[PDB]
Amino acid sequence: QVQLVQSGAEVKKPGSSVKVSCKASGGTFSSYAISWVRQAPGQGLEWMGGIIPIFGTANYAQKFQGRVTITADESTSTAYMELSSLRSEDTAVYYCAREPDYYDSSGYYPIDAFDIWGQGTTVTVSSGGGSALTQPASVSASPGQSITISCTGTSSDVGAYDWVSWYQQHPGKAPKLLIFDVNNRPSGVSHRFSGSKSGNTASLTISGLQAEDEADYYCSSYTRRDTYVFGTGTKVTVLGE
Ligand SMILES: [Cl-]
Ligand SMILES: [Cl-]
Ligand SMILES: [Cl-]
Repeated sequence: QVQLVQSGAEVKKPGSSVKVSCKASGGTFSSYAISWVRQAPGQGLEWMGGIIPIFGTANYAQKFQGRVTITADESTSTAYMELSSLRSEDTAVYYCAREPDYYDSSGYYPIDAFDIWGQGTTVTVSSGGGSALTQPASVSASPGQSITISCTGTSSDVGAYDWVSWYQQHPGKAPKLLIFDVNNRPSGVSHRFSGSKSGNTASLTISGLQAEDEADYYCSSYTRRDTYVFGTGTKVTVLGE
């Protein structure tokens, strides 16, 4: 029953800092990290960094190295992201998400994906006067057929290992994990969704397309540089619906 709830919206001028919190509750499981992922208005997902609360070791995208700090307080089950020296491009919804280890006969194992997401925190930077993974921008299709969405990366992400995932996002909601480890569906995800990859391109197939599948879809991969990257996003429109 694990869930993540984030703090409320912030409005800031350029040059200021913002600190967003993420409170975990509802479970007992402890083998996980927390990542922070942002999304500018009308745009795609961008990974910022993450932390493993049980050690306190944080990792960042190079882009944000030196002006983002991610911390965690185990006593209150809260993670934090502080972004300093704000600028125009920082206007976005900021999400925290769990990066868990699962457990099976192989023992503990990473899914290399984000299964539980916070609801997002809007940060607006006031006006001051002024991708490794690529996807098709859009696909439109009538319901009741199969469609496929592609994700083209490089040898150091999609083409490296099976650490490829897919997310669905409906308007006003956090992304939802549909596929991890190239072709695995989370418990409860429809088996109409399937994943594959060939060389540097991954594919999500949606069979028996339904009206409710109209959404944005993002591929993601871990990388040889110990980071996550996200695709540019594909808008699926279901025709007549
Ligand atoms: Cl301010
Ligand atoms: Cl949500
Ligand atoms: Cl589903």
